[PDB]
Amino acid sequence: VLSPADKTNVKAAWGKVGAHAGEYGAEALERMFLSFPTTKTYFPHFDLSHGSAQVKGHGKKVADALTNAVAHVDDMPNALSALSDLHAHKLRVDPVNFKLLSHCLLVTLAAHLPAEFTPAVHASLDKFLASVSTVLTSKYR
Amino acid sequence: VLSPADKTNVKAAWGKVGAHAGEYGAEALERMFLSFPTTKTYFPHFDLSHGSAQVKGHGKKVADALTNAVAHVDDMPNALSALSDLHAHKLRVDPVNFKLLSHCLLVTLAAHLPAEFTPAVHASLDKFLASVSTVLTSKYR
Amino acid sequence: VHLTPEEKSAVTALWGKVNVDEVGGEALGRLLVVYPWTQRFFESFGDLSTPDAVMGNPKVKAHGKKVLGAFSDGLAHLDNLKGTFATLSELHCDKLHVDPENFRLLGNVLVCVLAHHFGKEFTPPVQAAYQKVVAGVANALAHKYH
Amino acid sequence: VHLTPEEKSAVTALWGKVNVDEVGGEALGRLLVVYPWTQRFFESFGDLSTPDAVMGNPKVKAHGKKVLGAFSDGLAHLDNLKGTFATLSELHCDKLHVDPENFRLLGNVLVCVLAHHFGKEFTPPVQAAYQKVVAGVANALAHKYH
Ligand code: HEM
Ligand code: HEM
Ligand code: HEM
Ligand code: HEM
Ligand SMILES: *Cc1ccc(-c2ccn[nH]2)o1
Ligand SMILES: *Cc1ccc(-c2ccn[nH]2)o1
Repeated sequence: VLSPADKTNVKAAWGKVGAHAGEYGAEALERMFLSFPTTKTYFPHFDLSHGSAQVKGHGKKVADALTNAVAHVDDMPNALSALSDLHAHKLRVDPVNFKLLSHCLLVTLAAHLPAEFTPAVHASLDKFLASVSTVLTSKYR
Repeated sequence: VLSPADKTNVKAAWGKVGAHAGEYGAEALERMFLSFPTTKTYFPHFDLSHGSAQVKGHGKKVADALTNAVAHVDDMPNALSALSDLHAHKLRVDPVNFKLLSHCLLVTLAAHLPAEFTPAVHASLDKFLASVSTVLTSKYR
Repeated sequence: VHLTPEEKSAVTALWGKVNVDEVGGEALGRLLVVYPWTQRFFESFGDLSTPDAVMGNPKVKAHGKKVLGAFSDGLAHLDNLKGTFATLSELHCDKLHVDPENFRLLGNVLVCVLAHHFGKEFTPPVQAAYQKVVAGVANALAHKYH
Repeated sequence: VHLTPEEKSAVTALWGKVNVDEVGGEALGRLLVVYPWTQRFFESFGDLSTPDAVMGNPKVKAHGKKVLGAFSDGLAHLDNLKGTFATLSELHCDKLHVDPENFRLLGNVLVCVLAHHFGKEFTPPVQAAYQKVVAGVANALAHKYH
């Protein structure tokens, strides 16, 4: 559950991502695939080579979904319903993998936005990504 | 995130507890203290001997809070704010202990309500207790 | 794992009554239903699409019976769980890459199924003894990660 | 006991540039802030009531220095993490009863702190090598649970 300060922190920090959406999303994906190679098997037909255009395009999709989640932080089950259909109903992603990607997103943010990545903001971003992960891994229809 | 079916599964199953609230809550706590002795360290001021009057009365408070959670399943952060203040702000309970107690509550329900405890209802009850656990371990004020 | 002699007798007495045709399949089935992502390891088992389909699936019942037999073999070798399960640990860790938290979930699902089948006979002290067993089994399964 | 030779060279090279006086206090502090239930293990450390109080607490910084010393000990003995951390495992598991998921969390907070300080120098391959380090440390600290 996010506090008002959590929501304030997430909106301010994620707002600083801006045009770097696809870049940070693709970097977080690349960090996950390399650090935790078992995550690659959710993408058996992808080109997961370094710098692949497919992973670039996919990181953009992830980042944009997160921007959508940030805009709807009080309405995430409704807002992310189609993404829950995909990840929970069809793909049945193990929630441990959402912890891996969430960590890799925090690593990417810390590496690119050091002034923004304060302990309080780190804490709020972690809770936000945990909340997103719960929505995407739950079958609620 | 609970589906409409999750909610009706939980209301039907938990609604069978009835006048057994204190018996079942106390049993779930006893199962927890006996199976996972480290959980006792949150209750050092308690008489934790078996059949302890203090455990029996406490078990009733737990059960009744779950009954209230079931009634407020669509606004648990609001309904459970006082319990979050206790468990997250003051007691600082490690989330693993909520998994232990949730498991012991499922065991108690399976042992007493075998007709209620179908695979789908077991699934909804697990998601319900996990969501309650998240509220009680989150600092959102 | 260290059971008291009183715990060992209670565990053994309960396990001797276990329906070996059904209990293992109900545990594996509930795992698949309550934690649906575990279905990804069982793509060749056919219809897992609904709870009733999962529980009634003959491949789920047959495989759950093997699970139960692995627990039965652990019960008979509590002093050497690591060696009893070394082959299975290689399979589940090096080959299958099962996250070891899932070993713990399945052990606790088994406990719920035992509670479900035995009702009040599954007392808190009986459960406590079984929790030591399933923690011991799950740890042995995870050894090739350690 | 299994980093590749290239992973060992990468972790060794980066660790030579790590501020041993700061990074540990920063990692412990963020653990206490990001996962606030961990504060319960440090009742005697004084004011932990706000992020600023945690990160400014002298006892947190001083303890963080000891933490990081033990990580340094691990990095100097990458093929014997179990022996390097054996005594700490007894303390954390037998005595303090810290749930081993908290070891994994502190490991990943340390990775975030490394990322924060080194920026683009904390490349994906450098991170992947460090993920094996902190996983091994957490496994070693949990050994008395195994
Ligand atoms: C922050 C958490 C996550 C977010 C916001 C997210 C978001 C998305 C989005 C927007 C898509 C594209 C949907 C579409 O094309 O219509 C997608 C697809 C997908 N995601 Fe995720 N995702 C997350 C976590 C994960 C994780 C942890 C995994 C697995 C390790 C995963 C596996 C997949 C797969 C397999 C696809 C489909 C790729 C394909 O076949 O086209 N997701 N996700
Ligand atoms: C998972 C669902 C849980 C629920 C619904 C719940 C509910 C409650 C309730 C209703 C109270 C009494 C509040 C009052 O004063 O009126 C309480 C107190 C308490 N709870 Fe829980 N609780 C849960 C989990 C846990 C866990 C997992 C632990 C630790 C292992 C824990 C430790 C405590 C302690 C130490 C107290 C204070 C007892 C006292 O001194 O009065 N709780 N809880
Ligand atoms: C925790 C206790 C567990 C026990 C005692 C156990 C026991 C067994 C046994 C006896 C086999 C048969 C191996 C053989 O015949 O060579 C097996 C296979 C298998 N296990 Fe488990 N298992 C456990 C946990 C898990 C979990 C949690 C998962 C996944 C979520 C899993 C996934 C599998 C798979 C995919 C197979 C192979 C099935 C096939 O032949 O296609 N195991 N297990
Ligand atoms: C995962 C890597 C970790 C490492 C390398 C580590 C290392 C250390 C070291 C070197 C000490 C000093 C021991 C002594 O001199 O007696 C210590 C103490 C301690 N650790 Fe950790 N630790 C880790 C994780 C954790 C976690 C996750 C927690 C709690 C959530 C924790 C709780 C404590 C406590 C309570 C003490 C005693 C402090 C005191 O009161 O003096 N440790 N640890
Ligand atoms: C809403 C939410 C997401 C993650 C959490 C949490 C904080 C501490 N434990 N869980 O709360
Ligand atoms: C809403 C919610 C909380 C926990 C869950 C869940 C679904 C499957 N496993 N956990 O859903």
